Amino acid sequence: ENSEKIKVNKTLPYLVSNVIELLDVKCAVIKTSTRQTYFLPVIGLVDAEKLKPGDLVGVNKDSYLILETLPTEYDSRVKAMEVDERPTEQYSDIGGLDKQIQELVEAIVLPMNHKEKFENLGIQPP
Amino acid sequence: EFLHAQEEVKRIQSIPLVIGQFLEAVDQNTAIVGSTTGSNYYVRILSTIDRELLKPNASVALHKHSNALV
Amino acid sequence: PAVDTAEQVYISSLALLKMLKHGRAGVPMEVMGLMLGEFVDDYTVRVIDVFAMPQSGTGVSVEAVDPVFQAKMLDMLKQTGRPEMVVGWYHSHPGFGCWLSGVDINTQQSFEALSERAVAVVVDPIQSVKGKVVIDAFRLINANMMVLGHEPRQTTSNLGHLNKPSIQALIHGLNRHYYSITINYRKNELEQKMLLNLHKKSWMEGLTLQDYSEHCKHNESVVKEMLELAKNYNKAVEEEGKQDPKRHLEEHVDVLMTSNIVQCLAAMLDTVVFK
Amino acid sequence: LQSVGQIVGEVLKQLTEEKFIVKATNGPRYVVGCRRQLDKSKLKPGTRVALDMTTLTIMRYLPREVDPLVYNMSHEDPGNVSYSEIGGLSEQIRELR
Ligand SMILES: [Zn+2]
Repeated sequence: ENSEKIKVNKTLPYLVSNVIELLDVKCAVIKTSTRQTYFLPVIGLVDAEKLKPGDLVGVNKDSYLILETLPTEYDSRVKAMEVDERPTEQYSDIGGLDKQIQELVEAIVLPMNHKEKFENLGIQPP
Repeated sequence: EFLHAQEEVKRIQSIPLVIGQFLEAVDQNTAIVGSTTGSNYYVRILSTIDRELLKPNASVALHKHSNALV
Repeated sequence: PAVDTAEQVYISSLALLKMLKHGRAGVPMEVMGLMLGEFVDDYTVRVIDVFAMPQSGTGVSVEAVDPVFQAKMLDMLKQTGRPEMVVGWYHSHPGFGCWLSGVDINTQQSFEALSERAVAVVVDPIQSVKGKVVIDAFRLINANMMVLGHEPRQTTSNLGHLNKPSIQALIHGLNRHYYSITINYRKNELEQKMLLNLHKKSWMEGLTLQDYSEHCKHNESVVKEMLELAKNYNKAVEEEGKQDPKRHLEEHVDVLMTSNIVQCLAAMLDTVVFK
Repeated sequence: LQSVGQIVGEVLKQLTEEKFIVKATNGPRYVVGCRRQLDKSKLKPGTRVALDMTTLTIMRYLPREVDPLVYNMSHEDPGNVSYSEIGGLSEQIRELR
């Protein structure tokens, strides 16, 4: 019963908001997406150890208590910069550039692949 | 009854009150004020306020709900 | 048949106090609950007690009135000295005026389904800043019963037209879907003398002399204002905007006079009484 | 869940021992009073305080804002770099130290 009372009290228009430094008298300060700051006598349904400054929390649309912890969102353009299509041009499709191809591969792919050949030497990979 | 009424008049300008800036007066019982919310309003003046204090940039306090200059 | 404009909803002091307490606790969220009372007759409805509905995520909706909570609450109050019926439901509109939302109309319709006399009561907690108690009561207008059936409340007396509706309610639909009902606070003795104890001024403070240093400060400062004032009187009599003489002289003289008389008189009584 | 958040705001001139001018962060300027029991001397111009969002009365003067931008600007890993890893700058290291 207590959990379903929480559930009915967890309807989600959330006011996503940033966390600011926590206080003792364990309790949090919130800056809303509407650029107004609140203090919470108790943080809410999330635990203090999870939260941290500059976090994204979904709070109650009216009481502004924190009741959800959110994955950080950078920007729509930044996500648009991410490659999802994964293009297909092969290395064989590149002509004459074999030395440049080798340089780029050894600089980029090898640190991703192994990291053992570099660490066995102690060098910082490029 | 007049003591009661004057007590109510005093009770009008009790905290909380929103601060704003005084614009030029319109009539003896009203003036225009721009609240620190940013918005401007045409508001009745509380008759208890001494008029000489009303410089055209003075900081004043208005009723939180009715914006009444009090 | 029809209801009349002289219909009076009698709110006792205890129910009224519980209404403001629940409203001032629930803000910024609204709060709802069921009023306990009785329909004594057609021309008035009495409420004597009220209790709070636990808050939920449904807002103030028909969903919010919990059946098992209401049944348990009614049963427990029945075996404590109040087997009243639910005459209606109160409600809180924080900040916004005493109007009725569209979601606030269907719930009152559901309450009317139980009893046609079931009134809704809306209480603004924030706007009740001071001894101004901002509260109103509503009952639905049954569509056609106004559209073609015409005036929904018989005007048999002048008791219903002695109040002015609030423009906010007219914007939100007063006299079109719901009509207001005159509010009457049926207070009585043994309930007003108790409330006079919040500021009673016990005889302990009745016979104190305050502090002579502070009273000296008041007297001296008021005297400085007297002289600064009488300067303007001397300037102003010559005349042949807050005219200082009348207003400020009468106020300052009254205050100083009464303060000094009270202080000296209390000092004399304490001198003669305390050995 | 029953609890309700309080409004943060910087404070200004203390008009009397009870009436104060708070300024809610990115908000209006009010005149408000401390609740009943809080100290009044420490309530000086420049103290972050919480406001009850029904009467705006002062309660719970907070220490000061950290502004998580600044938190990131402090709790950032600088590395394990020691003076014995910087080379050829001995005079400049002496000056900086
Ligand atoms: Zn409503």
